[PDB]
Amino acid sequence: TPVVANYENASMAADYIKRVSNVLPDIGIICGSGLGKLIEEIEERKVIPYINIPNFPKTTVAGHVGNLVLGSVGGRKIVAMQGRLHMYEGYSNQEIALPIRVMKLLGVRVLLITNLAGGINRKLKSGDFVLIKGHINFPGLGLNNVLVGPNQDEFGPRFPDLSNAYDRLLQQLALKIAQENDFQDLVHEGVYAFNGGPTYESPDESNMLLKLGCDVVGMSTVPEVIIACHCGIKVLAVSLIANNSILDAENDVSINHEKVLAVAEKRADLLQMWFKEIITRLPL
Amino acid sequence: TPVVANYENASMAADYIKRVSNVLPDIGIICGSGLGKLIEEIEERKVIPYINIPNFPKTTVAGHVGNLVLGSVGGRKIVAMQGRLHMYEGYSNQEIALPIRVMKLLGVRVLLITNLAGGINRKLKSGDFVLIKGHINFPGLGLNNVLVGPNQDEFGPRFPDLSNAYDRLLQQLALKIAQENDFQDLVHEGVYAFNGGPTYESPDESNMLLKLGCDVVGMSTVPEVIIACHCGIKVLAVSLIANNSILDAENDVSINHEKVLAVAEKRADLLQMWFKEIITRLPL
Amino acid sequence: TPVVANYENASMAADYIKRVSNVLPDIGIICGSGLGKLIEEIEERKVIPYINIPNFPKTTVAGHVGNLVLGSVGGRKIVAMQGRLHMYEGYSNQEIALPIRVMKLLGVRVLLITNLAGGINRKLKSGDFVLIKGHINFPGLGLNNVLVGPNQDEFGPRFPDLSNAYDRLLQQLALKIAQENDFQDLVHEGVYAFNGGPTYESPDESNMLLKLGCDVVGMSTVPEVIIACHCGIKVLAVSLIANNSILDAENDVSINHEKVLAVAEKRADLLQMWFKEIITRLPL
Ligand SMILES: Nc1ncnc2[nH]cnc12
Ligand SMILES: Nc1ncnc2[nH]cnc12
Ligand SMILES: Nc1ncnc2[nH]cnc12
Repeated sequence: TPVVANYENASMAADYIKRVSNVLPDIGIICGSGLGKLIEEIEERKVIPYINIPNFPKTTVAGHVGNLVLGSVGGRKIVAMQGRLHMYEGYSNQEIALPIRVMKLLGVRVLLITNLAGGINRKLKSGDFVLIKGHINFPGLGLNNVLVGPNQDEFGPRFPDLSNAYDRLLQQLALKIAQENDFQDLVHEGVYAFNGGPTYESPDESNMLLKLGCDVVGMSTVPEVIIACHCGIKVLAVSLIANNSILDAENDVSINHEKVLAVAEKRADLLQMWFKEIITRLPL
Repeated sequence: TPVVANYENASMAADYIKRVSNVLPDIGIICGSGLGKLIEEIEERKVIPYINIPNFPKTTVAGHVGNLVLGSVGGRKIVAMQGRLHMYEGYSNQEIALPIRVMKLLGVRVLLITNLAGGINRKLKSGDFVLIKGHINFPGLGLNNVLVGPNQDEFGPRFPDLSNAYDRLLQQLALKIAQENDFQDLVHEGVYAFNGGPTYESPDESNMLLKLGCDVVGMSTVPEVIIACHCGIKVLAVSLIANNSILDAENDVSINHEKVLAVAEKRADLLQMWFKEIITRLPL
Repeated sequence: TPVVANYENASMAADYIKRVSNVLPDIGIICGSGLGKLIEEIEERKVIPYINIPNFPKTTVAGHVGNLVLGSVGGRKIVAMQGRLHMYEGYSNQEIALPIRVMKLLGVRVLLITNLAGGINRKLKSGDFVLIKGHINFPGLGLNNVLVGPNQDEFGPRFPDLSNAYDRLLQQLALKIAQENDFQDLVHEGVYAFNGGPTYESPDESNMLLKLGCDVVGMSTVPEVIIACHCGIKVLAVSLIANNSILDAENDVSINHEKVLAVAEKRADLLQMWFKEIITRLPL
């Protein structure tokens, strides 16, 4: 009744999308806030508002942009989510999962994701990038995993294994490209902690995450990764570090969304170029 | 309106059960998947589908077996749940609690529980058993405890103490019987971490649970233990170890439900015999 | 439809309150159970049952007292919540937040909060007080933060920073007053862990909280602190220690609500006097 992310409902959305554009995409992309410039450069693009697509989640309470964009990047066919859905806004498990399962039915085999996040590991500075190699899902441990509910068997198994959720060869490709352009000094690898949000982590929470072996903390990405891994889509996820929360606690410095967006502004053009090349070089 | 697990609603279920069978059970049992063979050996048994019992939770979305079975084991009178309710399927706190409170009103004084779980402690191997001596309830710490909601005063207190939830004399009895049959080399004791599920723990989550002093991790049992302790029912809970998740992470080996069920097949007959004897020897 | 804690709904409640009493309060207070004697000493007081105020949450399932009390303490104008709302009772994020946002619209600039809690740090004894200097919010990390949902922009920002949620000058004032009355030997400072509840922490959970750097654990206060910090209200929060859970685990001693209330009885008159003086000395 609130629309389950099942096979029938995802197929109705895919059918509408397929007859309004001619694109069969191979690659899906979800971009962090302030990091979406690539979506404006999509060639021969079709913009489809969420509100026009059967069974897509209602987003008018939050407002702001919400479109699916289809077209070509680097000669590859892609579908993009413009205006991300975050669980701290109150969206349900079924609302998060439906767009990813629609990507699957359209033919997406690889999903590329970027986000903004806080740095925990003392090696991370403002403006650095982290290739995510694993995660700690505090909502999942505490009975709010994105897959709680009946399993949708056509998409995947009841009990997924997440050992390979972050594709190893895609991490090596993203690192190689940073080396060819001489910005590998900005690129780290690390473990991502999912904090449901929307408050930033307190100083004592940051210090707990350091003891637990977390390198980065943020409020997104893990739900989409789990839905993708469930249905067999490979994932690359990159965090842009806004601040080092441990260092900020030692110096009594606050974090705010204005400072976050300025960091996004500083790195946006480098990230757009990086991901355009990753898309171009991605293995068939 | 979704049916609260209160005194009136539990009594209507108990009244139907009492007039369809003649069994006043003293012992309740909840068996892990693939571990239910004992329930087929119940003597002079009465099988009651959940769907026939007033106020029992609806389970048709998930499908598969769901019956209450009453009868005799080892000369003792028992009630069994055949087809367990798990919180990762989306059942509410009230749906989990009602069958246990029905057991209470029928006269159950001891609840025996088995499950499948992942090994964290490096001493545990595939096929070992763990007598649970305590737990870490990540859903409870994070506002999804099975008792969140109004308290049902006829069953127990607002703020239960869980210091004695896992009965010490029942652990010693289960260990004694393993010694008399010379399989005590398979039996450990340990602390159980509740992961809401349904994804298996990621490698970085497993390594966090090791740092936190957890010996075993699984997706069930803690909700039923808490409802039982609330209303004064003594508990014995045993985990069958499917794999050692820490060792699997070091060697890059995946876990899947097929491997889990094969372990259950390998130990099912030993576990049935063990629990039949525990039931026989249980103190009045 | 379950009544959102938005600007329009909070203003209707404030408007009713404002025309039934003549008090424009500067200070809000929320008192722990057994710790409410100060509210009976409020001078020229007006008692307003929650059930009479537009948009206030329904509390008849739990029963027991629920009033807002307005009047004067130490020459200062205050509003008190008599009968606290706890999230383990099943109240929603919107029900917790609405009374605090009503306090804001009435003119409250400082919120004083007391609670009962378990001691983790080995320096804490039954009957001690802890000035809270920071927190670890396990519900917030696990997608049950009090602010999950649409943001109410008139009250505060989408992503609050909690670095200064516990006002430093108010902690120094409360400590100074304990020194002037020679009971500073009872007063500590510490980090508070929020356990959703309503079961007390198990022995293995207590030992985990010790490893994570928590000094005290309880079932309240963090939700109200976060709503207050969101809308710019300064906070002082004090825990009264009922028992030391680590020492109790080593000696196999149970905790129960009866023992908790006896500790509250033993300290109630000292706490009332302390807070009356804090209220008197609070900076304009
Ligand atoms: N410190 C931080 N900076 C940016 N995004 C975040 N998400 C969570 N914590 C964050
Ligand atoms: N590794 C594992 N094996 C079996 N059951 C589990 N439940 C949670 N983790 C598990
Ligand atoms: N041990 C304890 N004593 C009193 N209140 C508590 N709240 C949580 N744990 C507590």
